[PDB]
Amino acid sequence: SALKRINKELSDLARDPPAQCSAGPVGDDMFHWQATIMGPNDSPYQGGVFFLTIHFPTDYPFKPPKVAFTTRIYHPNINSNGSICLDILRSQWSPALTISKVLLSICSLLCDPNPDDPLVPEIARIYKTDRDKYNRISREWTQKYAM
Amino acid sequence: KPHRYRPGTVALREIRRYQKSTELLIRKLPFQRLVREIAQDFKTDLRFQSSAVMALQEACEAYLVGLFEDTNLCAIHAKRVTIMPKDIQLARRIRGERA
Amino acid sequence: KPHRYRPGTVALREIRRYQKSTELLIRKLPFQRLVREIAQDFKTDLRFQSSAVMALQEACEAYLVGLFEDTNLCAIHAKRVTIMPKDIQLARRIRGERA
Amino acid sequence: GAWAHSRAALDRLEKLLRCSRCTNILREPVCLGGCEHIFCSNCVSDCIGTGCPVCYTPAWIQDLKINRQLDSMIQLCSKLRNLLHDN
Amino acid sequence: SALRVEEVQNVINAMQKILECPICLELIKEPVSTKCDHIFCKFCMLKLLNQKKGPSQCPLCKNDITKRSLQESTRFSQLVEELLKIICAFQLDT
Amino acid sequence: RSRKESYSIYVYKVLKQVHPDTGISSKAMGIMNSFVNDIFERIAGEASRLAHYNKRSTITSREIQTAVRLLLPGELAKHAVSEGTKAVTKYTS
Amino acid sequence: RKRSRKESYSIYVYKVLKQVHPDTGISSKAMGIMNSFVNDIFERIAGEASRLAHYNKRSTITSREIQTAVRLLLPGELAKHAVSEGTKAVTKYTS
Amino acid sequence: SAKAKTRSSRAGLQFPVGRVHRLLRKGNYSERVGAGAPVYLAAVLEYLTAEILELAGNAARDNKKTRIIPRHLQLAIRNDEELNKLLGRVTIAQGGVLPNIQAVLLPKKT
Amino acid sequence: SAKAKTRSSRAGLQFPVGRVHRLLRKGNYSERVGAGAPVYLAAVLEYLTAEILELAGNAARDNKKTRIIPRHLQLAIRNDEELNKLLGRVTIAQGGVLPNIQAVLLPKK
Amino acid sequence: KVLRDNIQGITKPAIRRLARRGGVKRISGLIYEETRGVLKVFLENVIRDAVTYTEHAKRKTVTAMDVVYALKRQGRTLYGFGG
Amino acid sequence: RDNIQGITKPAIRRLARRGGVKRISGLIYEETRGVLKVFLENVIRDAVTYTEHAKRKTVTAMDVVYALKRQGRTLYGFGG
DNA sequence: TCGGATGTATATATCTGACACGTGCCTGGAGACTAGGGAGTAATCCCCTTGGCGGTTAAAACGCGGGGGACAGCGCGTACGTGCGTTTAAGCGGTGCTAGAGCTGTCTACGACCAATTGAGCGGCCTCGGCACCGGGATTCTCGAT
DNA sequence: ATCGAGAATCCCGGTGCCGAGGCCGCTCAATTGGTCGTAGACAGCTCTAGCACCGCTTAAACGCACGTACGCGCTGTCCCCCGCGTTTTAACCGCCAAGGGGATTACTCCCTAGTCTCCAGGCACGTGTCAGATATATACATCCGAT
Ligand SMILES: [Zn+2]
Ligand SMILES: [Zn+2]
Ligand SMILES: [Zn+2]
Repeated sequence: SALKRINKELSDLARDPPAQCSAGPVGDDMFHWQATIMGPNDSPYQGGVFFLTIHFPTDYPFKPPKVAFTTRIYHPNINSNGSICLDILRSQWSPALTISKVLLSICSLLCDPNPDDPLVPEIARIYKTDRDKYNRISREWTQKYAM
Repeated sequence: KPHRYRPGTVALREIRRYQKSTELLIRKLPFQRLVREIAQDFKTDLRFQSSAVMALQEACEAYLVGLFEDTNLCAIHAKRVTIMPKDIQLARRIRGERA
Repeated sequence: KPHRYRPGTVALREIRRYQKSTELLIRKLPFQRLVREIAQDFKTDLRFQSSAVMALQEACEAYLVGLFEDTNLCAIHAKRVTIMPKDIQLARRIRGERA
Repeated sequence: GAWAHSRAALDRLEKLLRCSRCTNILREPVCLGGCEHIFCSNCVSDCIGTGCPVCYTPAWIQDLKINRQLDSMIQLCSKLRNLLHDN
Repeated sequence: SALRVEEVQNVINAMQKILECPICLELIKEPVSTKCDHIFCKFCMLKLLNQKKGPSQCPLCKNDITKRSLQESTRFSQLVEELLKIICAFQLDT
Repeated sequence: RSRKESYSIYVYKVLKQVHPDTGISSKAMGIMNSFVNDIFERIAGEASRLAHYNKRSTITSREIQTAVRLLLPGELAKHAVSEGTKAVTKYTS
Repeated sequence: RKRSRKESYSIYVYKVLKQVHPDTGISSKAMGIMNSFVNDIFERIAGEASRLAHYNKRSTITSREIQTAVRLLLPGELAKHAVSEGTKAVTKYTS
Repeated sequence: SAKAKTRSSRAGLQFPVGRVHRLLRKGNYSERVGAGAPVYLAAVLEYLTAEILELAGNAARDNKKTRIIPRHLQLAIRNDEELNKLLGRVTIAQGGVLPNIQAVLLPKKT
Repeated sequence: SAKAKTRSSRAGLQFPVGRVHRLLRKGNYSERVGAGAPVYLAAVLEYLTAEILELAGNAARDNKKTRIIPRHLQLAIRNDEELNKLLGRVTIAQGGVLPNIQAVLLPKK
Repeated sequence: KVLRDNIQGITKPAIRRLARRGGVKRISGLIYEETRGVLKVFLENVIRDAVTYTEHAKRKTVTAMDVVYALKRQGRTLYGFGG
Repeated sequence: RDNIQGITKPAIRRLARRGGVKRISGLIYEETRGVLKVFLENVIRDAVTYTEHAKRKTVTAMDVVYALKRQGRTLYGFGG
């Protein structure tokens, strides 16, 4: 039934466009997903057209889906494989959420970076020490992989 | 060569069979004889209602089944799969039936 | 070199010491604080007689001592001398405190 | 005509949205838990000690939380009613 | 003119979003409330409850959901069929 | 002959309200009789010890209510008290 | 105002003590335990005899009911000796 | 409730209220039996019977039988949690047991 | 035996027979209380008390102490067999516990 | 009419079936004698009490209610045979 | 808050010694605190129920004794 | 991976007895009334519970070195599971007998109830001896050295 | 094997304190005497169910052979509790102060026991019929050897 849920989700996302982000399948295979987001200004990640690959379990929305970013992004958590240590995406996933919910939630997590649980050492360390140069380095990487 | 199931498969088949059903598992007449033998040592010339013997057999079978569950947990605790006399004795001691 | 008893001798000395005496083994004030904390979650603004707190501590210490005896038997059953979390869990299951 | 079908259709909704005491457009609806009954917050905050005045079911919760979903259906209905009157 | 009924469809678009399951995202099939007054379909609930051996967690706000704890509301079921009727008259008369 | 008392007719009534089609076998009816009798003894017995501890001499309703809070486990307790309170309120008025 | 009186089996246990050990005293905390023990045993026997008289549709707790309650409540050798003492006391009382 | 009808009906219950009153009087539980206790106790008993019968009916419908038998009662009581803790020591006649095999004994999956 | 005295001494015990009679009446155990029940019950209670006090007095003499304390009651109850079976669940406050070290834990040559 | 070695009438296959319902997969050869001894002790305790109720009513027939009362007082409450 | 931590590591070890335990794994201590808390909750829960029923505000020794009795942990020495 | 052999779930006719329902009646439940005592309410008092210093010091917390126990791996030889042919007795049905459970009637000896009364038992005071404590000395396990 | 140093434990004598055992005054619960309704003992009768027996069918118990999964012992490794010395935190104790509320007394009234009359709620009993057990026959899932 996760397939039927995502069909209505596509229909709901069709009848209601979200704020500067889009989604779609990976072709004609439904259990994977390709999406794009655009950079928010309340974050060091503006201007970066960010691809999101998403894999779903069979009992959506019971077990949580998983995501990956195809960009090497100067983020304290999002590694080179684009995976994010997100408790609401692995361990705290409530079956009432939907894809647009997590998309704006990660946009917020992009808006406010979290250096508490890191997966890449240098990004999070430079984040937790200096904000000006972190902003400088974050913006530079986003221009390279999006413009 | 004729067909033979490996040791242990039929045991699992029987577990599923007897946990699914509810019929009494001790033969009626031999159990009835045992009850009467024990009673004669307390008071001679007793008679039993037929329902009294059945009530005794229901209670006895339920007690032994419950005891075998606890015994199995003690065997698994010692990294064995075969229940042994020392497993029963430990279960009864902790239950408080023999202090 | 200074004197050192081998590991295990002092443990046996303490067993003999505490099985010989009867004084309470939990500190009075920390246990009293625990009782009051639990009670506030059931009903606010409760008071306790001093003898009521004493009765709770006597019962609690007697229960834990009895539980540790059963736990020791489970450890020895597995050919160990060190009690472990899985030993306590087995004892409580067979006693019927957690089904 | 003049959306007379809508008025009949709309009124059928509000006959389902009546206080079991106030019998009117129920404002700040609240259910005190333990039964199916919903009332107006004014007319039950007094009767919390005696329970539900229809079921006789005792009150289950001390406070009176206001159900947002039942809040939404009322304010939307008024806007729907106002728009359907073309004002 | 501007076909101001789009606001009417804006109103009806708001209708389902209060009267939709937050789990299986269908029309409320058979409503069931909770202590926290959250509404579901009692199939997505029993599909949520049987796989947990013990107290569960509310999908929206709170903790401690149990089969006994919930109760058959049947306050929105008749609301749901009303909403379809509200939509149905629209296409006939517009 | 001799006359016996039982909850047979009443248990069957409660059944036809929660499951209007399913019957109940004879042996199952015997088990329900024993269950009802057993729970009656527990609640009544616990209420009697309350009256004796508090030096009262009357099993009022609230004595039954405290006994129900003691015997039944957590979630069952919250429901049986509500059901009983509702019945007394409807009976009085 | 004067404090209400609280009954107890203190003096009777003390009499029984001085019969068995004519020189050994007993401390107050030990006295509370013996007092509580008598109360608990009285409750067990009495409650069992009540349940037992109600099974047979009787309305009287005779002495025979107490005898059967003792037989049901105590281990082997204790039951045998306690029944003997009870029967002795009742026959000495009535004669 | 103004009605001068049978006390069972006047309370809305199904269990008898006069009979419970008598059993509480003639039973030597106390000297005085208040007029509120039988209604309350009859209500509690009726509620518990409804619980067990509902669960048992579900199990019998699962096995495609339209008639509750002792096996269904055993299934209903043990699968639930609070009802199991209330009847922990009781043994239902003709009840069977709960089907479960310890995980260590199952064949060696790869 | 016929006499006009206290029912206790007439029965030859060391316990009240009147007090036990009143407790059996005002306890809701039954409607009527036979005239022979309190004597039987007082005798049984006295016998049990005598047993425990004899054993406890022995245990106190063993420790060279001339006055029973709770510790000695606990020893006399656990060491015996029938008494420990009768008071299996009871907990004696300030009672300690029997000295018992498992054999496997003991040192070895 | 005396009786002899009736407990041996509880056969090895019968004990095997009880263990199977308890979820036991493999059984040591020594279990059977241990189980017979355990079973006999249980019956003695119950029958002793049952007969004690029969004697009190001055009857010669042990009824089902007698057995039910004995099991109940041992904390092994039994449903299904009255009471 | 956090008053369960007052049952310190040496206190739990002393109780184990009285029970005849010679060697103790490091994880026992946290396990013991959890089991103890469950036991207290049950007794105190019953004790307060007696207190409320008597319309008192002080939990008496008799409240605790009655609560322990109905759970089959009969306690001698505090009345009853 | 793969085709056998085997046990299991499923579908269909059919036949029986257990279940659900109608009836007569009778005994227990409901209704009206009276009286008495148990419980609710008000006021008070003084017992004991909470709260707070401040000084001592027993006990908890921390760190460290190491040695003994937990645990995994291997192997060997016996105990036990599976299958089969044979022997035993359980199960069933039917029949006959009567021991004893169960119920009714009658009659009286036993226990409840009540008023007078008087001594056993409880509250309070007090004192001396049993026990706690401490200091010194004898001895007795324990460990490492051979 | 042993023996010697080092801690630990048991024994003994002197001192001091406070709680157990006994005495006394006094209230109130146990005892005595008489009366009276009825629970229970006992004889008699009925007839339900328990016991004994016998013959037949076949399901289950049993004794035996065989092969293999596993219980048990040995070895080796490493890591994690134990013993111990040092420092730091907070329990314990002796004391004082305030006032909450547990316990008690007096009063009043309304709630429940007891009684009588009346009638319908529920139970034993009898009867019809369909839910489920049975028996046959299939499809299908699973185990195991050999690839
Ligand atoms: Zn309501
Ligand atoms: Zn209202
Ligand atoms: Zn849903």
